[PDB]
Amino acid sequence: GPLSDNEEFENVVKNGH
Amino acid sequence: KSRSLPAERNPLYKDDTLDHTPLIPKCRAQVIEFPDGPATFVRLKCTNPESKVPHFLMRMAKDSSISATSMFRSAFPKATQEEEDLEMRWIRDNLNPIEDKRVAGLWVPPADALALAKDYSMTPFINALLEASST
Repeated sequence: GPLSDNEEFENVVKNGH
Repeated sequence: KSRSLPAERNPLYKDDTLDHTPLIPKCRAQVIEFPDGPATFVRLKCTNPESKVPHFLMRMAKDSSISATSMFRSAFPKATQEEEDLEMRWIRDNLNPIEDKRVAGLWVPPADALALAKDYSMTPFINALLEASST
């Protein structure tokens, strides 16, 4: 559920998008 | 100063005076592994009610540094890149961003973020993000 947004959060943190 | 904020703001932030407490349960903690090791973040998902589009407010667990550019993009969905660069430049010259090789964007200490939250009408959301538990 909340795992759906794990990847995009981590990519925003590390690369800004 | 060298500043002019975008004109259209996320309707989510119409009222800066609301109590933040009901928002705290909606934060999530997430661990991200970096070359030098793992670090924990607290994130709050903010869906603009009219474009249905979600952004993350994000906070570092260890020192509560908050991504100012994530705040900006959630507050001003129709901002140009020149508007963003203008304001991030402003944050540099008037606040005290942190420097961190591992994370993209401009991050600032808690008190700076709450100063921005007043400007962006996001005070309930930053308060909830800062008061949320990392565990």
